[PDB]
Amino acid sequence: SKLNLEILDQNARDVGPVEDYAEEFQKLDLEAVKSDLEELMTSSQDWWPADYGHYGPLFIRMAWHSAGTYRTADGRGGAAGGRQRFAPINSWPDNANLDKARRLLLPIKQKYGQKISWADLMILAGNVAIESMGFKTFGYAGGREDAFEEDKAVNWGLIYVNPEGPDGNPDPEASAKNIRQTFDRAAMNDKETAALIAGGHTFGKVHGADDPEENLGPEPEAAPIEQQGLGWQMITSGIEGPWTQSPTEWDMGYINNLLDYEWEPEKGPGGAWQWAPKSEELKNSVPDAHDPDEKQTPMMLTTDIALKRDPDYREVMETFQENPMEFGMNFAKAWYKLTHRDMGPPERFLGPEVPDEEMIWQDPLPDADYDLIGDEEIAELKEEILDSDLSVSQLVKTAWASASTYRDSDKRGGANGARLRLEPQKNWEVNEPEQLETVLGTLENIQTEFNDSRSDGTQVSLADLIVLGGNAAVEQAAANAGYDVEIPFEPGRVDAGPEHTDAPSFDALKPKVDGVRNYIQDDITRPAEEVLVDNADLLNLTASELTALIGGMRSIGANYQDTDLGVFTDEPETLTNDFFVNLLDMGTEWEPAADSEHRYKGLDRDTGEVKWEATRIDLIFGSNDRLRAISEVYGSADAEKKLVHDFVDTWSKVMKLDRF
Amino acid sequence: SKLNLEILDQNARDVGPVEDDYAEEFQKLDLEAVKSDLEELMTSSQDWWPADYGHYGPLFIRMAWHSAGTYRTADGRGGAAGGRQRFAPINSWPDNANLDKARRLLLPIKQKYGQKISWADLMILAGNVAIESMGFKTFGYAGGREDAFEEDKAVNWGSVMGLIYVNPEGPDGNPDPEASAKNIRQTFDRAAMNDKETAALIAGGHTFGKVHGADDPEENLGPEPEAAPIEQQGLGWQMITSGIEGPWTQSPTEWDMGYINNLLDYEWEPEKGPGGAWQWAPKSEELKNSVPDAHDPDEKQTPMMLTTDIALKRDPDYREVMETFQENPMEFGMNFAKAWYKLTHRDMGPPERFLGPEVPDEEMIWQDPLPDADYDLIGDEEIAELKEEILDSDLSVSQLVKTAWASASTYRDSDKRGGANGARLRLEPQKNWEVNEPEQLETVLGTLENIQTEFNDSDGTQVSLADLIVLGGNAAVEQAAANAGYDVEIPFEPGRVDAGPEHTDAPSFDALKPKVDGVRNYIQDDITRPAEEVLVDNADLLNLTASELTALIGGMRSIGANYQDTDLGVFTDEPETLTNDFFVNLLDMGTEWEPAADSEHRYKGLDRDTGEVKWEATRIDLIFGSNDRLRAISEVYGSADAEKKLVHDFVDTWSKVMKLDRF
Ligand code: HEM
Ligand code: HEM
Repeated sequence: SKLNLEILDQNARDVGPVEDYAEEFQKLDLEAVKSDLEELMTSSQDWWPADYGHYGPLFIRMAWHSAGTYRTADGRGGAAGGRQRFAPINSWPDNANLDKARRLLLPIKQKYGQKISWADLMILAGNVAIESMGFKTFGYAGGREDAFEEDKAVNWGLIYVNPEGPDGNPDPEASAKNIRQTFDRAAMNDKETAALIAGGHTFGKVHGADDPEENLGPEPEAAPIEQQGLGWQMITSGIEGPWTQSPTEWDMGYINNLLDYEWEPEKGPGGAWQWAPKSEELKNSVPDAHDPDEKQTPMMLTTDIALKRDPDYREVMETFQENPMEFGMNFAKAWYKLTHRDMGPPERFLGPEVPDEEMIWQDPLPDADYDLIGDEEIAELKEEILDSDLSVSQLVKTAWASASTYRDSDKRGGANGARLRLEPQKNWEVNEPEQLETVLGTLENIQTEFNDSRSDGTQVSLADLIVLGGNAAVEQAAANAGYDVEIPFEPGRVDAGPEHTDAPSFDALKPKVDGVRNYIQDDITRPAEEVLVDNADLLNLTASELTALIGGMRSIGANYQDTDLGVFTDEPETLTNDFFVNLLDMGTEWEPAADSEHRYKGLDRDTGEVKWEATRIDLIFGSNDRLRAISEVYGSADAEKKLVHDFVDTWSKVMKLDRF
Repeated sequence: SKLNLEILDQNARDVGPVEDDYAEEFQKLDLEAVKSDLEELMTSSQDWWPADYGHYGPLFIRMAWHSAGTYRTADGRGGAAGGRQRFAPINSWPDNANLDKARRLLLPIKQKYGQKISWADLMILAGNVAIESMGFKTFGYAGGREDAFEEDKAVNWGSVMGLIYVNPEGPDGNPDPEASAKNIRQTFDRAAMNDKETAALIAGGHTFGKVHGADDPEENLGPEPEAAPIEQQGLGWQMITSGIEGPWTQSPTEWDMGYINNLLDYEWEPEKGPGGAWQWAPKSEELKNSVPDAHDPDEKQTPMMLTTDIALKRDPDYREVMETFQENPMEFGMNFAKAWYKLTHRDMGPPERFLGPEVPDEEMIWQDPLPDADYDLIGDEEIAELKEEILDSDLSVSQLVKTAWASASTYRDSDKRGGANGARLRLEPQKNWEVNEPEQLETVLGTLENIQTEFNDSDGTQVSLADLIVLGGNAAVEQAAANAGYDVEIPFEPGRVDAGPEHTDAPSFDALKPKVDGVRNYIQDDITRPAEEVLVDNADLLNLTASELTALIGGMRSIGANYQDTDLGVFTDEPETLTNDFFVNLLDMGTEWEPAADSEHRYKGLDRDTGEVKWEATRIDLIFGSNDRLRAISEVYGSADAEKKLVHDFVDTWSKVMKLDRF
């Protein structure tokens, strides 16, 4: 049970041989990569013969699996850093043979080098595969910075479900429920699901030419060195056969065979259950994928049937079949979201194939119909935010609630936009609704008064003012300790309306733990310090920064319900290193509080009286070894100025996490 | 069995909130004022862990001795130069029980002076001070140990798991002194300690303190620090420590002949102690109650001996030594003064790294001292001059590169030993290592020594051989780069001197002899480890990332400086020409690899169509195309727009390695 500190470690450097990609990509002749991709598609390599002489259907699987592992909970997984290339995901059994898929794209990758990431490439192969099979995508954009290693944070072997039926049972009624929930926790809803599953299986076949548990070598990570990174030494799933009769053209095909004919539960030529027709008019309808003098009968899966059996999915399909323009429209649109969902907002969609239309899931931001504030206005605004009935605590705490939502996995959240004042942020437990309203109130009136007073068209947003009071507040506390710090500040944030906000999607940013505010929700099954570190990672913090941050915060005192937990000082709202001096002091001894979920009491070792209250968040800086080593530097007689500066650089950094 | 690259990752950044120099900050310490504070600490019993004999010294000594005891010659990791006793798993080794308390006790001194003394430097000074305030003078002290901020992820911990040295009860838990005796010698050997130094150290340690085992530790103690509830703030094992009870001497807080008189002059008997452990007790009732109780007036305890003690008495070799000691106090003091000093400084590297007022003027042989350059240094003019001269000679580029790697590759940042400043390459054992191919090397050292002689003979300026090995290679590489149409000028630091045999303890450099060098694609027929893993281990000792390793190996194969000049991994038809040709090739799928039948280390790379062998290789080469992280790195460099990058990266690694020992 030791803190997986390594994940924070990741944020102190970047591994790999690179000292911005956006700039490089901006130089790439996209059209030519799409060209060479077209080519590649019918350009069969002997070491892994192409099905029907078209690689596209495969490449679709390589794109779909690259993005399919996304999760809204943490914005992790997905295809943003091209992490399909690395263990353990690269050896998921659901990703069998997809080593070859990525290998075909190596010449290309090699030709363009730094101008296209594996990341942007894999999704482009997906696009091109499709475009040149009768369809046409709703758009494409690059911008996916290539990662150089696994995601050490993820707590994960399948993209969604078992294709045989849950637990390996051909019970389609039942598999649906598994489909229904994966896709939910994926963000797709009933209609987006069937579009993608059907859009998807209108192409290619399955591969179960013989049983895998006996015909397939180690998966990439256990394979012998000589296999140069490939593995599973034609078989992938264990299930054999195509869906459509035209496995390489966009069309009703799947929705046709699925809905017109009836299907029986059979055992395939690789052991796993599949389905075939009781109907005999599809028998040898499809050309063999390889032998040109050969025919093959279509198959379906439990997973496919479950579309046709679930009350709801079934109707989505009837619609689609009774109307194919809608089939396309939905599937065009779902594909684009499935593949781009985790790249953040418009500012980060690059290239000349980005739609002109902006998607709700980009959590887009309006424009500044005014001239930005200048330094003269800045000091002016900063004086007046301190002159208000608002304390340090209050401003800090607000400035944190506005910025703390930024997560780096999907680039969602942040202070810019000021979505804190909106649903569902203005009404989060941890945000203290009635308290939050006050602060918002008070700052709105500064905007009001600031703007009205201008005879030059300059304006300030609330989103700026939230952060600005925050910086101001933090400067005040540092002046209350004898230091003279000026934080760097960036005007330009804007205020987003509800209309351009998908409120229910923002629920996934709800912190079940918040270290700066010593907030710990009742439920939590993980230990607090675990989720602390995990979040610490969404903000891209190193152990050291997480350490100064929380430590300096406790000197200032900005807690949920204004409690005194970890507030090991008797001069709150003064910025010092008292947290560490007192946490490190052996004069004081710690013990759990009885009849209390999160609380501990710090007693005088002698007297045996109460001296401090705290929680695991505060105490962890004193228990785990590495964190302590950091605490000990900060506690030291001369660490104080250093902790202030370190606090400042930290806070100021988080303030700006989403200034993409 | 996934290659553990995590060890190389640590070499990219440094964790901790310390901006990237400790030395200029140590030169700011008032060593005498800290020693004052430590003095007083010796006798200020805190209630959470009240001093034995009302003097902490002994706890402190065993804390410093454990900080330093974990030191390995084989690879130079462990030791007390990072202070790493402070982090898991080490601080939770059962052998380190209650040293949580000892360390904790130094916290306020640490906090008082802060950045001006590492935990590492401090834990050793606490031992030097404990020892002096009990009537013994130390040989000297030196600061300069950089504090670390996490464990050494490189070390493989495996005479037992988490025992500094041996089982204090005896081998496999039997009270067999003679058997213990051998296990003392072995472990102590693989520590660079001999019979005298071992005897001295064990005998002057146990001159102080006691072994606490009031009850059985199996279930009277809580979990070790790592498994302890959070409220304990990093203490653990909630008086019992090792489970063995008693002091060794009648004045456990004074330096005297007490251990050796007690051990040598009386008969001891094995028995099971209060804590369930094997200890020995004396037959004669003269020693009964001759010792005050650790915490009392009105009571006396009887001395004990451990089995590991009885061992210096039973083995005839330690016995010879022990007897010498008893008979000459002064002799046994010095051996102990010098064994202690060497023990706690051995891994700080050469003499320039030892800082402070109490560094002895004498330098020991195990410091690997470097003579002084008693002559003027080479200037930009003579550098370039001599460079041409080298390039003039009939030495190939694979000669100048290979030699110069041979010279610098022996540095290991774990204990600061090795490197190419001293041309120890030309001295024993180095010029006789197989991997260096002696006869071949000797040719190269022939030419360079003549250039050396030519230049010196022909204003009091001079050039070390050690400088020329490096200068050679730097121009070697400059050329391989000019062959690919790159003009890159390697920076060169003149200065390195030539160590003699009188500055080199030859048998101790065996510990630097590579098993599986990768720049030269060398791999001994011994290794149990798969070769790539040792590759990574060695890399770590050069302080390389996954990237810098990859940059280096790859640019290397385009130059072909292989042991025995084989072809293995040399994927280019333009040898001695520095290019991304390793990766372009290696990555091409037109080639297909498989093992070379009936060969140990060898692989065939084939045309996938003809079956015609296109190249040969080892796991060294092939790993940069199998492992998922390294393959990602080789893809960048094999990209069509990234030759110039590799070239400079390879240079930049090359230059960093040549200079590693430049302290
Ligand atoms: C519950 C959801 C899904 C399940 C259980 C599922 C299951 C499977 C399985 C087991 C394979 C076999 C791979 C093989 O043996 O060759 C397969 C192939 C395939 N899947 Fe899915 N799939 C799902 C959703 C999707 C989606 C969302 C897409 C993309 C829009 C997609 C596209 C494809 C394609 C094109 C192939 C055939 C690849 C080829 O022709 O070689 N599938 N599917
Ligand atoms: C063969 C190697 C050695 C063994 C097996 C050994 C064994 C032990 C054991 C079992 C303890 C009991 C710890 C406890 O229960 O509190 C102990 C204590 C101690 N050891 Fe060692 N020792 C060895 C060598 C050394 C050396 C080389 C030194 C210093 C040079 C040293 C210094 C000490 C001191 C001072 C104590 C007592 C500390 C105190 O009284 O608080 N030992 N030793």
